[PDB]
Amino acid sequence: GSEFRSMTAIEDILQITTDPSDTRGYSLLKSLGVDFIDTLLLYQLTENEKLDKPFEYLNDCFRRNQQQKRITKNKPNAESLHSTFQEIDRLVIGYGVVALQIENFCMNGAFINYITGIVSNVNSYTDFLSQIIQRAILEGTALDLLNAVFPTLLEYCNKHVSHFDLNESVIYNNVLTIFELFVTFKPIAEIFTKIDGFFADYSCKPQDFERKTILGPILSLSPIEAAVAIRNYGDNLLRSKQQTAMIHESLQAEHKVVIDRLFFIVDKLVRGSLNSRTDMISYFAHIANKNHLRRADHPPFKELSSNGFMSNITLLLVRFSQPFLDISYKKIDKIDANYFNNPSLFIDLSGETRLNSDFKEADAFYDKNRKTADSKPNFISDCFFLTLTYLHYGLGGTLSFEEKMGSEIKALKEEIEKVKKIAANHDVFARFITAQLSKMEKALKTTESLRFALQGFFAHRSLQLEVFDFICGASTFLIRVVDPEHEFPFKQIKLPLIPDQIGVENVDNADFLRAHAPVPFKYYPEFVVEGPVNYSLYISKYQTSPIFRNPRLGSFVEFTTMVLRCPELVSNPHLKGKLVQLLSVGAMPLTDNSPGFMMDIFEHDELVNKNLLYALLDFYVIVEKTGSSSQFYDKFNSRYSISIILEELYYKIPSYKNQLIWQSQNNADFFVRFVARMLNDLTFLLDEGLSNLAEVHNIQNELDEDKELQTRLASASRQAKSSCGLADKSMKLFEIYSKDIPAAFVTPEIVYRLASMLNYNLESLVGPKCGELKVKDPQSYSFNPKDLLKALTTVYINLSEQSEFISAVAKDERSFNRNLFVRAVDILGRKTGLASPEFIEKLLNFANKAEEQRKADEEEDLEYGDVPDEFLDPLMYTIMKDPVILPASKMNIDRSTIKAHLLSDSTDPFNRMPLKLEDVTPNEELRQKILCFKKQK
Repeated sequence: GSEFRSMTAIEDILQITTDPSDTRGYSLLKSLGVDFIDTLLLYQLTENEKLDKPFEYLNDCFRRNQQQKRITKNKPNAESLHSTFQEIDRLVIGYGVVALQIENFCMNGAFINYITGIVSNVNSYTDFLSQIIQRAILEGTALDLLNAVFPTLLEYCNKHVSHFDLNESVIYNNVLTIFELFVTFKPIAEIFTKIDGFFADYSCKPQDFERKTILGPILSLSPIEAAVAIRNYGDNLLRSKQQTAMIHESLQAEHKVVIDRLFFIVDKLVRGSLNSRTDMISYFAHIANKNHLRRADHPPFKELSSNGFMSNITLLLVRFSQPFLDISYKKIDKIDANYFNNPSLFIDLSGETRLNSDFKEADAFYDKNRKTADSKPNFISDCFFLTLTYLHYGLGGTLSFEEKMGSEIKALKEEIEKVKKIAANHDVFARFITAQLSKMEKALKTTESLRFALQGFFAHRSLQLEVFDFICGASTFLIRVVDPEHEFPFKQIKLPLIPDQIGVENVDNADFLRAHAPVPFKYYPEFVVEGPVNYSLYISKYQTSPIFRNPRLGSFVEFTTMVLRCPELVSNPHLKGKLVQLLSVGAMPLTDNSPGFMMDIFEHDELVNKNLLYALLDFYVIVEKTGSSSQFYDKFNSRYSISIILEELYYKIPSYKNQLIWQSQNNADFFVRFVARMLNDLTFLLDEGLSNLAEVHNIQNELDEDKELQTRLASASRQAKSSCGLADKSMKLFEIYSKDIPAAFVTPEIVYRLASMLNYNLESLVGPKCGELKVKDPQSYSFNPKDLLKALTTVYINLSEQSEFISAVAKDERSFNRNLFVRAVDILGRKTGLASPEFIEKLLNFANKAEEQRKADEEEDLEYGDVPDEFLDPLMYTIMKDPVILPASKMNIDRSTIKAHLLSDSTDPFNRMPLKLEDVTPNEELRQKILCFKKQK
């Protein structure tokens, strides 16, 4: 009849009949109408041993029932078919839910098998699952649905695949699909973080975070995973830049999609509920808290999370932050500056060096804040600071890992070549050496493959741009934390924060500065500044650096300049050393000889151009008083950098050239402090650069204990290139500067020392000291003797019409001899870079005027020079009667003279230090000779 059309439709949907003779492969059951289909089902699922895939079945049913409809509605007869089509949907989905809720309610297979099927062809369980989910939430039970499909998805990703990575294109892509599908339902999102095993096992090792944790496997999908790296590049490491660049574009494309989907998933979880996003922060916090050694010198790699894993989480956190740090800076208040005021609840700051303070101080500062709430985890700002801690330990850890690769590869190739030369006679030894060699080759492949993979990741513009932008945004935020009246970047900031030390000549400001450092900023963890700098100096080597002409550079260049301007902000000089090195990268002229990419900001950025020059000159001096256990060559590398910036700022930006000159006239004490250090260093630089250079030969010599004999030669040549380098760059500054302000270089405290330094180096450059040196390839160590001799002589010439200077050069007994200038011309007449002969002529004029004056004094003495100089008063020039030793300068002077000087001045005539005619210790011993002389003769 028609109550038949029902029993018939139930047959073709559930594929099961009752007549032992059916013309179709329907299951026969053995042991009503539509109240009988619940019974039919419970059987197919708990009795029929022929059903190995209960779930794949329930889905095919649901799948056919939904087709019976797509054709039953296109007919006039379609009514009693609704009474049934409905009870199907009620029990197919209703059971589909028990399948994924009760471990083994089915006859064949368990959770693992069903979700394995789902993962295989996911687009076919999409509708059914969707319905199973809705069912779950409406009926209450949903956590149970999750505790069945996700811990399982984890076991599947770990044990039922060979490797869950970017190579299993279908499997990972489908596993993400079931994450999205499942998490786009908000009632799930607000509960997701409760799933068994969503957190680390409190005994779980950091390498397993991305393995035994729910979000583990998918957060790791990335192209900088060894497996992917060798599959894609280890394939042919000899391919061309074109083909290489090809696979890079490809992998980049794939990664952009995976982090976009990765974000999508965690964003839904963050929006789920305060309890969820808080849990998301805890999860990420714990991962970071236990991966600090990722940033160690020799990281225990197999005991730490993967670079892919940590790098992705960084890109993610950089996105949850993008909103607060957009160029309008309107939301910049949601980030609590006092974040570090109370003990932390997530990021573990124990053992974290702070900007300008220490443990006792930070711990104590916690107490001065007892009366405020401890647990007030503002998400917005936990996210921000977690991003910074990840920028350091995650991205920072990854970037350092690749920077060291070239040097690793060199060493490996050398090692295998050594091993390759061994001749193993005995079969067991021959088999041994081959294994040794084999393992080394495998290591090499892994590294070269990884190097390409990693290179394609930092060269992935789109992604790196999100990172630097975060940095620039974070910069602006930190400036506001320093700014007394926290209002930057709305209301500008006034530097210096505390008046500059006119009296900077005191006991290590170290303690004074720390005491006057900004109340909140001083307690901030150091990584907040190291992270941005390390990354920035790093990606700067990339053709696609995000930093290049990025419209937000100013925000960073400002923060940098501020730190370099107020010594109390960050105490670590090694750190500020990096900052000054970055600035030098943005000063270097493009090969188009056009201004560095940072030159424009240097010139027009209000904050920058007002404090840059001063900061550089003050820091040039401040690094001297430092170093920390052979962190000795930092002060010189920091100066090499400052020099570069100084040389360029002077050539290309009148604005700065003016400030220099100004500084020298309106603040000579400060400008002299600077040139004085540049002067001192120049007395020995060329000397040791020359000595380290002699060694980089005494070592290449014994090369017809090597291991350390070679690390010694590599330390020697580095100190050479570093010394000859600063030498050349410092002479250029004396040349350049003397041309416009010769007066500044003839002040009493600089002139005599300046003359002696010049004659001394001139002696080196013109004689055997440089003339016998036989270095491999000069240029490699920044050693251009002839170019340096030119900057030297040009300096003489820029000062030659300064009486005091020519006088000094003439009186320098130690190393002045006109002949030196002679052969200086003669050997400047070798390579043609001598702006001569008008130069070679200007030089000889000086060389003679000096010789003139020299003889004038040698005779002036011989004739009217009886009374030995030590018996003469320094200010009255008469013979001394009551010799007395000043104590502040050890200068001898007549009782009468100081006594008479004192009447209107209680300072020492020479070195301006207070005193009283009492502190003046008489000098009898002297007045002794002053008699047997004043009498004898």
